[PDB]
Amino acid sequence: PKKRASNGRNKKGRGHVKPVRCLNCARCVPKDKAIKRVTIRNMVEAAAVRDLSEASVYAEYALPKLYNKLHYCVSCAIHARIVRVRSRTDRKIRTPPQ
Amino acid sequence: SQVFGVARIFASFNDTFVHVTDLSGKETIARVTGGMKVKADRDESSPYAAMLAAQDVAAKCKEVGITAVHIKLRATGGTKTKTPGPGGQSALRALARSGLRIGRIEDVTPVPSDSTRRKGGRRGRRL
Amino acid sequence: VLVQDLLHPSPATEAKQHKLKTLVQQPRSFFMDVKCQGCLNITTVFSHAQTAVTCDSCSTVLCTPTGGKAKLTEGCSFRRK
Amino acid sequence: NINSKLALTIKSGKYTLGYKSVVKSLRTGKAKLVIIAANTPVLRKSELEYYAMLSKTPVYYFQGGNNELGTVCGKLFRVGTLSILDAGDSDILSSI
Amino acid sequence: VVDPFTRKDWFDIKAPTTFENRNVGKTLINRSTGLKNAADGLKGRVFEVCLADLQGSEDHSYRKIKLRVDEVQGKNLLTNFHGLDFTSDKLRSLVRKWQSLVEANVTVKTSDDYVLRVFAIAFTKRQPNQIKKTTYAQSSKLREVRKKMIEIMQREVSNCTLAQLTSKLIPEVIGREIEKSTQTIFPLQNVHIRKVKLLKQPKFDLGSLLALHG
Amino acid sequence: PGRGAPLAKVAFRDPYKYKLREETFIANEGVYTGQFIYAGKKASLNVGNILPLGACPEGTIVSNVEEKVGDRGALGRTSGNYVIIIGHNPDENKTRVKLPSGAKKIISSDARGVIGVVAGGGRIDKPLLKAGRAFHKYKVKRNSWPKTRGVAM
Amino acid sequence: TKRTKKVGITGKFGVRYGSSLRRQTKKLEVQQHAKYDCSFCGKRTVQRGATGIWNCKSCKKTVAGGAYTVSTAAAATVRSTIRRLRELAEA
Amino acid sequence: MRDKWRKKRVRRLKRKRRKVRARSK
RNA sequence: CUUGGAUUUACUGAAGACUAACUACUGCGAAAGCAUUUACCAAGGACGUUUUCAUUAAUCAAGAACGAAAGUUAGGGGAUCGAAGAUGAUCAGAUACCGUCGUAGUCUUAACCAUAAACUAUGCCGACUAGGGAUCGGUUGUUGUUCUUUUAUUGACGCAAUCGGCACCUUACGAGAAAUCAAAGUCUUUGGGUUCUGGGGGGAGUAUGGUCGCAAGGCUGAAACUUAAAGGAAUUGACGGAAG
Ligand SMILES: [Mg+2]
Ligand SMILES: [Mg+2]
Ligand SMILES: [Mg+2]
Ligand SMILES: [Mg+2]
Ligand SMILES: [Mg+2]
Ligand SMILES: [Mg+2]
Ligand SMILES: [Mg+2]
Ligand SMILES: [Mg+2]
Ligand SMILES: [Mg+2]
Ligand SMILES: [Mg+2]
Ligand SMILES: [Mg+2]
Ligand SMILES: [Mg+2]
Ligand SMILES: [Mg+2]
Ligand SMILES: [Mg+2]
Ligand SMILES: [Mg+2]
Ligand SMILES: [Mg+2]
Ligand SMILES: [Mg+2]
Ligand SMILES: [Mg+2]
Ligand SMILES: [Mg+2]
Ligand SMILES: [Mg+2]
Ligand SMILES: [Mg+2]
Ligand SMILES: [Mg+2]
Ligand SMILES: [Mg+2]
Ligand SMILES: [Mg+2]
Ligand SMILES: [Mg+2]
Ligand SMILES: [Mg+2]
Ligand SMILES: [Mg+2]
Ligand SMILES: [Mg+2]
Ligand SMILES: [Mg+2]
Ligand SMILES: [Mg+2]
Ligand SMILES: [Mg+2]
Ligand SMILES: [Mg+2]
Ligand SMILES: [Mg+2]
Ligand SMILES: [Mg+2]
Ligand SMILES: [Mg+2]
Ligand SMILES: [Mg+2]
Ligand SMILES: [Mg+2]
Ligand SMILES: [Mg+2]
Ligand SMILES: [Mg+2]
Ligand SMILES: [Mg+2]
Ligand SMILES: [Mg+2]
Ligand SMILES: [Mg+2]
Ligand SMILES: [Mg+2]
Ligand SMILES: [Zn+2]
Ligand SMILES: [Zn+2]
Ligand SMILES: [Zn+2]
Repeated sequence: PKKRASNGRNKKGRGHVKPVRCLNCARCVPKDKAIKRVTIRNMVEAAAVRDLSEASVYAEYALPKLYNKLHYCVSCAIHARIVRVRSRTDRKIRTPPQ
Repeated sequence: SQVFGVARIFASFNDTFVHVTDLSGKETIARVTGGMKVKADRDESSPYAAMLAAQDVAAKCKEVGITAVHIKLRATGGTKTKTPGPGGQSALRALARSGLRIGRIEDVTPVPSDSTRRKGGRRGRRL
Repeated sequence: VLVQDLLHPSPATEAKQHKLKTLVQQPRSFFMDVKCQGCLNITTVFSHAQTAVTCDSCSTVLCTPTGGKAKLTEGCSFRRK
Repeated sequence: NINSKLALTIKSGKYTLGYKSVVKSLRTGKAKLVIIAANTPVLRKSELEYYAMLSKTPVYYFQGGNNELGTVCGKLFRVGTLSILDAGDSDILSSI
Repeated sequence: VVDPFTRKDWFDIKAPTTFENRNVGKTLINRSTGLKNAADGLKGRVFEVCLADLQGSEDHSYRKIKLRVDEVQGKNLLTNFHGLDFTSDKLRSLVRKWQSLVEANVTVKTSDDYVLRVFAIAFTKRQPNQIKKTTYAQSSKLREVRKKMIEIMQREVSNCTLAQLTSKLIPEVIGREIEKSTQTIFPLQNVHIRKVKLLKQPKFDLGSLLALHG
Repeated sequence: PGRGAPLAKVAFRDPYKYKLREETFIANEGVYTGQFIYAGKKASLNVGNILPLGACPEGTIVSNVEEKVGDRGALGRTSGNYVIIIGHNPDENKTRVKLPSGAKKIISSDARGVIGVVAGGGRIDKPLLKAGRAFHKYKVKRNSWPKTRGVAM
Repeated sequence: TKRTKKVGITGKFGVRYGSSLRRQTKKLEVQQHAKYDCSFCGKRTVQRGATGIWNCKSCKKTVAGGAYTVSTAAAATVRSTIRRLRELAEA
Repeated sequence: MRDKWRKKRVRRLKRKRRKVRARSK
């Protein structure tokens, strides 16, 4: 039977969406279907943010961030626990996790 | 004040390059890779190998007169991954803890404005 | 609402309806008498005019057509007929 | 746009089509405008505008060839040049 | 076997007077020998230094300047402007979702015949009283803004020499004028000249260059 | 006869004595009878004009190009072929061009060429279909056809 | 009536030379015997002489063209490219 | 077997029948 | 692949592709599809309209136009990936998955092909039946808001209506075997108009004839024979080299 009303993608009123390659396995996946996560991480791990600030030649220099947008296909994301299997009724919930 | 070089760190998932040049980048001062510190291929990109590689780089810098460096970290880029390898974080901390002074830090990963086909095929690499 | 006076809708709610969706369809447009500031000559102008109307005396554009109602130029006063 | 104005003159006014009629119409001073096709030979062109300079007649240079000038006038033949004798319901003379 | 660093001679890099802290740093090259002079193989080098370093202030931390050496006087290197660029992280921090990104570029030559390509970038501004999630501008307005960018960069470059323009880039004169000039089109934020490239240089004039070094 | 490219006969005046000089140029496509041909350093970029290589910007399509200054045309003379100007070296007065074989050549910037593509192109697209057609083709070229295979002697 | 279903002008060649050579010949041989529009007088009276030679019967102007068409695509591309490059050079 | 490969098997087998029948043309 | 200096580094140049980030349960198109700027060319829906014509219309065998990718023919291009092929591994075996090379192809110009899970597995036109909040395009009334420029005749934003779209949320009058459905409702209380298709499972989209195609193949399309099930949705369990 039909498992999801959205067919696992985000294509409505559209014929074709150009594909993207998965970061993990380089599989061609439609842009609307890919599981996308935006991550803004510190470029230096919190253990080294002190000694690198002390080693800085600049007083009060702010470390730049690392901006990245990751694209995954369905097999990579499920395997890497980026998304998880939800119950039949819990699948419908599409608000971001709290 | 300080005498700056440029530490061009290329951290892939198979190796870690610690490469210090001058300001122009046309003159190479020290290039120690994580593969020169281990005899196993599987840990050429290990954080441990990158730390040893950075210390050898820092030691070479001191005897030439380089007292501070700017950091230009990069990943493989191109059609491949844009996140830096595990050795890039260790080589930066090792350089700072070795008495070398740190200047500007920048990510200089080459990023296409949409470009060539990536290896692996349509169905990806099946594992 | 099961019981409702369809033959005598409230004139307030009747005016919010689309022009084709009233009991009897009726245009919301009208005709205006336009006084340009320069002179005084009655000129009948449609509210939703599609033409750059010019008064006979001086060849000055009175209004510019838009998507909906025509826009009267500055100094031009209108009175609905 | 100028084509729409010219079509009305052909429909309502008076005109002559062709090089021999245009030169005759320039001699008599009955021409209000001379229209020359883009692919008209330059020698004929530079001669038509010498007659128009003498006749004191403005000249409009059609952008298409004599194949396109003929069909604008509603004709099934080629028109290398034409003269407008009477602009009628149109306002082509006021638009050069 | 030979330790190639025994034959290196150190030189000092001097920035033009348009900046404040003109002592950029030091470089090295193989020592001048009979066959090859150190001077000729040293000119043409490009140094990429942060604009915050050339001015002290951290407000220029997101711009980095390329300096091209084209005259050597003993141990001093006389550099010139070679290009402008933003840091990668600054641009990535400006490109958010639920908003429109607009870019423009134009090729234009200065008064002294320096051919440049100048890249402008801007983003739609969310109004203080705005309620809707996204801030999108209609494509017709974006075409007018893009057109407005191009005619401002063309005007403010062709009317001045490269040195005055360098003094224009530091305070975002062009970016502030674009923001002011597009107020009646659409509210804008983060209007920046994010990159400048030198394409073609005029015939070398050492005297003109020397005036930019004191 | 013997050429795929048509030839153009162009009449010039003699600058020093009262006489007409008829030249035989290779016709570029688009050149017509009665057309004015301009030749020299100051000639304009029009089809059929003869210009020095330095006066033509990159990407200019040119034919009958001089290999050496004053040899009156050596390169790109057959039907459908041409030379693309790749770039200039004004300090050494040299120009880089791309030849019909795909080779890049460096020629003096004073060498001349004719603007356009040699007329008659697309000739090879049609099969000859007959031995007689090749016989008539080589009847006005030279005695090189037909060829006996060396393995059959 | 319609005399040949598909050979057309290549019916003069009978059954010889192979279908691929005959249909490839037919395409290019219709073009070389066609009448083209004259850019000078406007009539469709231009016909080929030898290869590269296209004459107009009316105004007697001869223009150098392609082997089988009055103008090739490469020349048309060069004509607009030269026109475009001419505008920049002459401002 | 897979429906797609069953179709390919028959397509290749249809090809053989046509070539075999052509012998007695 | 590397002391014949690889990999790396800075600067420079050349080729082809491709247009990241902005990019969304957003837009446009009959569908396939469409994402750098500008210029040119001709189109298009919606909205507005006290403009115009008056049944011109709805759906449509036959027949046309278009029709992803791959593929065919001939030129041109051939950066990157990469069928075939070659190779290093793995394995009991592995012609494969993984790794390294790589030819057609991938791009383009002239023609062919006419097929895709070409999907919404859901024909089109018309009417009605229920609430709600968003959003795109247009129109009409109106702000403790920001801004042109100092304000308007700037533009943005805010609040209401409305027509049209892409969708979404709730309910079930109602439908259904259920999964589910604002249509898949207004169907034993059975009839608004109209086009196409199916009749247990296989054999089989097979054989044959016809027709289109250069070919690969496309369209139309049986019979003999065989069988009591095959299948759909859901429930419990069992199992899973799935998650918590
Ligand atoms: Mg399932
Ligand atoms: Mg649509
Ligand atoms: Mg599709
Ligand atoms: Mg699709
Ligand atoms: Mg998804
Ligand atoms: Mg490795
Ligand atoms: Mg390695
Ligand atoms: Mg080792
Ligand atoms: Mg492979
Ligand atoms: Mg797996
Ligand atoms: Mg005529
Ligand atoms: Mg405006
Ligand atoms: Mg010769
Ligand atoms: Mg012989
Ligand atoms: Mg032989
Ligand atoms: Mg032979
Ligand atoms: Mg013998
Ligand atoms: Mg007969
Ligand atoms: Mg047999
Ligand atoms: Mg090297
Ligand atoms: Mg949009
Ligand atoms: Mg883009
Ligand atoms: Mg049909
Ligand atoms: Mg295709
Ligand atoms: Mg195709
Ligand atoms: Mg193809
Ligand atoms: Mg080919
Ligand atoms: Mg290739
Ligand atoms: Mg490869
Ligand atoms: Mg293989
Ligand atoms: Mg084996
Ligand atoms: Mg196809
Ligand atoms: Mg689908
Ligand atoms: Mg709206
Ligand atoms: Mg009111
Ligand atoms: Mg304004
Ligand atoms: Mg405006
Ligand atoms: Mg039955
Ligand atoms: Mg049956
Ligand atoms: Mg059978
Ligand atoms: Mg056939
Ligand atoms: Mg039984
Ligand atoms: Mg089941
Ligand atoms: Zn993947
Ligand atoms: Zn008036
Ligand atoms: Zn003619």
